[PDB]
Amino acid sequence: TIVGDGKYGARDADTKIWNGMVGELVYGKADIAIAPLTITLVREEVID
Amino acid sequence: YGIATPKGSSLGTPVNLAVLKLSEQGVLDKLKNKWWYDKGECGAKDSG
Amino acid sequence: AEDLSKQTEIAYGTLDSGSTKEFFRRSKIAVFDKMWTYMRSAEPSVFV
Amino acid sequence: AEDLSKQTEIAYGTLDSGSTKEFFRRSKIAVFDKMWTYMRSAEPSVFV
Repeated sequence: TIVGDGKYGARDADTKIWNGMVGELVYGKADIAIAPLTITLVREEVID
Repeated sequence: YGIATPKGSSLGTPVNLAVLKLSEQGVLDKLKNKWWYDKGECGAKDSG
Repeated sequence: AEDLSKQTEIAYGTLDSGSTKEFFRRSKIAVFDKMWTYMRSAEPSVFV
Repeated sequence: AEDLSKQTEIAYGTLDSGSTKEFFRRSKIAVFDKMWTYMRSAEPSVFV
């Protein structure tokens, strides 16, 4: 499946929501993401 | 190269969150810029 | 990129946002921090 | 001293103690901090 918004996604500053493909792994709309997902700190604490 | 921990130990989550905080702040780079080039007998300026 | 530091007739730039711009801004390396100062005050904009 | 930074076949030094040695150690300037790293690991001693 292709993520709809076309973003890798980062945490919004105010609403604290995730968009994009990490928004599908945290919120459970998909089970795994084999994609160019750059290892950072803000993405380590929400998905492994 | 990875900092190792025994399997299932309590230092699995904070050690992992520490290394990605060090590479974020550039502190791994400033410690790799140093021990390979500060203690370097012939620097790139030196042969230059 | 050491030779991009000492030769400023070639204009180097990054994208308007992303992890690439955010790398040089928080950098404390002698090469990369000087390469962010040149990005900081150069007009026409190197940021695409 | 900018040309003492980029030309390390001339050996520059300070005295063993005093305010002159203590200036480069706490310095956060791109020229002077690199001029303290060259003082830091050069033997025979430039510190007289």
